[PDB]
Amino acid sequence: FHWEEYLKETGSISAPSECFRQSQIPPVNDFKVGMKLEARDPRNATSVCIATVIGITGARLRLRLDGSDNRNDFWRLVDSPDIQPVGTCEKEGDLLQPPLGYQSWPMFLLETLNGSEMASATLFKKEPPKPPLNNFKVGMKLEAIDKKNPYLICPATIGDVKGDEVHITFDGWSGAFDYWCKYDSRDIFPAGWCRLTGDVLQPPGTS
Repeated sequence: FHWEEYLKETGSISAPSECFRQSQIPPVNDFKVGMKLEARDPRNATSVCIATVIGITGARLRLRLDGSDNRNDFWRLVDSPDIQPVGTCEKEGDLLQPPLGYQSWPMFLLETLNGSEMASATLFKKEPPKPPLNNFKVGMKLEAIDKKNPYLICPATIGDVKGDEVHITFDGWSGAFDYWCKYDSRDIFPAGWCRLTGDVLQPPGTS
């Protein structure tokens, strides 16, 4: 896939990077499979749990909460506020929580981290600020995560704009998995993001 040729083919423009809540220069990802960190449970934002890096993909981490099975992994950018180095939870005066389905508690936390490599505090990058305005316009193209298959990023188009929300429509598909999101969502990126970060943009659908 090549954006320049695609934009020519579809007679469209890509949304300028200034529209997204993503750093102009993508954050580098130096995490390694197996590293330990702390992550807010995707089910409960008020709960922080010990997590392990299951995989690396572009500027993102495939994560799993220690103590749970491998069916609910989630993906987070290295500059996501949902992740932090081990010890942050306690430093902020809170207590680590068990993940859903978990099966003493203090000892588990000890054993699950013992001898493990903790992701360095420097690997967690600064969260990009929210753009002051929603400058997305109907017709602009971008790269968006398929929320039903998060490991995939696909070419999309802004189908509509209302207030602080934008309608993400996936090119080539029949709206099967399109979705609305805030303009400052961390799940959308400017054209060329996958190429810069070493990920792969899925080809558009065939319809």
